[PDB]
Amino acid sequence: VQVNDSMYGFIGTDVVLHCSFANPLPSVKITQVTWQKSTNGSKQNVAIYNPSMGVSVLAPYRERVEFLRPSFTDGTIRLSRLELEDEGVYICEFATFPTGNRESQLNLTVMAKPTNWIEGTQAVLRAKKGQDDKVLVATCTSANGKPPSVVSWETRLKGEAEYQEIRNPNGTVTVISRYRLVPSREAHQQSLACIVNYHMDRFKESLTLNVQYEPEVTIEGFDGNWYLQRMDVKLTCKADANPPATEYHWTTLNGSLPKGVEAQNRTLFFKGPINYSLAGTYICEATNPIGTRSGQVEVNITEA
Amino acid sequence: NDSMYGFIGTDVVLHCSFANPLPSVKITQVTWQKSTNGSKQNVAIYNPSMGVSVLAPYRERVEFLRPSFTDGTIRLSRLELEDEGVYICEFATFPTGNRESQLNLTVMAKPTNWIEGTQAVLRAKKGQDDKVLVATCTSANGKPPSVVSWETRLKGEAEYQEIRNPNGTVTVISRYRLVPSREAHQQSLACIVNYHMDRFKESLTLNVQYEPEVTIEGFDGNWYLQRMDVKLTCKADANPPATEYHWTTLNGSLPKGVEAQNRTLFFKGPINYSLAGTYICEATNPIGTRSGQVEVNITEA
Repeated sequence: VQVNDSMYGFIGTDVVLHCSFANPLPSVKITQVTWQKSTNGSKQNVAIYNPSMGVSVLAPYRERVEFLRPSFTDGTIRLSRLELEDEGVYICEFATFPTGNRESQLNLTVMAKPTNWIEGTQAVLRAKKGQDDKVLVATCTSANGKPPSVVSWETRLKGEAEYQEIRNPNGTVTVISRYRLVPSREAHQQSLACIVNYHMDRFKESLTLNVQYEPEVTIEGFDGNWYLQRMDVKLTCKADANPPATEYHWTTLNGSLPKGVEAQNRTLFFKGPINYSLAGTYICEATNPIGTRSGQVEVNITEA
Repeated sequence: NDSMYGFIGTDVVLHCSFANPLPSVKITQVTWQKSTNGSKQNVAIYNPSMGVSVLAPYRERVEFLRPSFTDGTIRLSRLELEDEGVYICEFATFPTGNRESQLNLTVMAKPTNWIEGTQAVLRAKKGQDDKVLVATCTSANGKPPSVVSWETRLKGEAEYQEIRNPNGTVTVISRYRLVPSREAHQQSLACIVNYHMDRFKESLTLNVQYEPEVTIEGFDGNWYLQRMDVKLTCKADANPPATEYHWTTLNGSLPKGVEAQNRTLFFKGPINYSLAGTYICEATNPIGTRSGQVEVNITEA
């Protein structure tokens, strides 16, 4: 807010801090050029150039700071292998005689690319008719970023995202987003993508939900013409269920399974000539670990 | 963390020295700058190899006491308000870099004090519930502000006003108001201003005009049958003084023969069992008229 000059560089990288003495006169003799850092209400010395005694660099900076082209007018330095603790205000001061000192300051901000990942829930997801609880389904994390990234979601699911930002000791910020929804049949196998944006980079990872649900039964095998005397036709029970259906049981809307119709393993075979007596509604009851549910087909018997 | 205070016009010494001069460490230059605030301007420089340099506008006001590898102490002369600020003294050294010390300079000003009463003619009057201005105490161009207060047995309201002037000083003005009364007359009113343990004091004496308050004296417990030659005297407390005195009784008439010469009421010679009664003097003044009474007893005793 007091400084008009700001530098930014990523952890690990080098930045060039500039300082020049604008308007040299024959009168002004430049006595010494001093870089200092302040975190604020410390000033501490960084590097010095004296035209007559040479260059000094103080620790911690002994291997990381060096003047580019030391001169009566130039005290530009390079700071290498940038570290988070390098953040601060850097002051460059030209000591001159008899004209006094001149200084210029700048801000150094150190940036860090975050580490991003999506991880799904470790629970099993059940669609139950009872619970209307919003359950955790995926977590997207952007850790150790600086400045903080922006997290968001891309999905067709109707759910709720919570956000949490944590300032770490080192000044980086971890962003966490939790996606919660109420598990339903329509949610199964739906894609859920986590998007993370940092200084215009774009991370994206996807999950596919796995939601358990009780069976949704349909019966296939009845075409238009189950005409009289026709033989060897059958119905198959299609149980849409997660996990898959374990047991099957056939029955009719007019009592138990008749003679001339026997059930094995989810297909109902009608052995022998067809007759009017077999017309009716046939039912299949499929069972999985979640529950039992049923489906039917109206079977009318033709004459062709 | 280090603060200096000096008065306008005086000289102050701003100390700077280098604690632990060390074999390695070569002092390159010594520099004073004044920061007013967020700005650093150069004040004086001492370079061992090149000498001393004082910069405008200080050439005639600043000098190093004893320039040296380790002492940069200066004297700032003829202090002015505009000298307030933070002074930084920096030792440039090699190869250890710069070492600096700061101090705050606060410039002080002793205020100028005085009191003045109203030009108005303070006049007591029944029914006037209104407080009127009677003295103004001023402590002008002080810094920091002084503290103004009154010392009187009057029971009035003092208001205070504090004005921050462009130059940074502060004028303090106190106005003392009261409802004018007979008792307030001739009472002293003293403003007192305390500045840095100095105590200034200046007094006024109120002049309040009032309608007369009448008293009648000359009366004696025992008054004979036939005592001689006996007087009553009407002392009227008034300001300005009463100019007219008129006598009467509570039953209208002045019993012959009682002669009135003003503000004395002589009875010749014989007294009797008449000469009963209430006696009244009516005093008048530019305010005023008002009266007093006496119950007069006479027996053989």
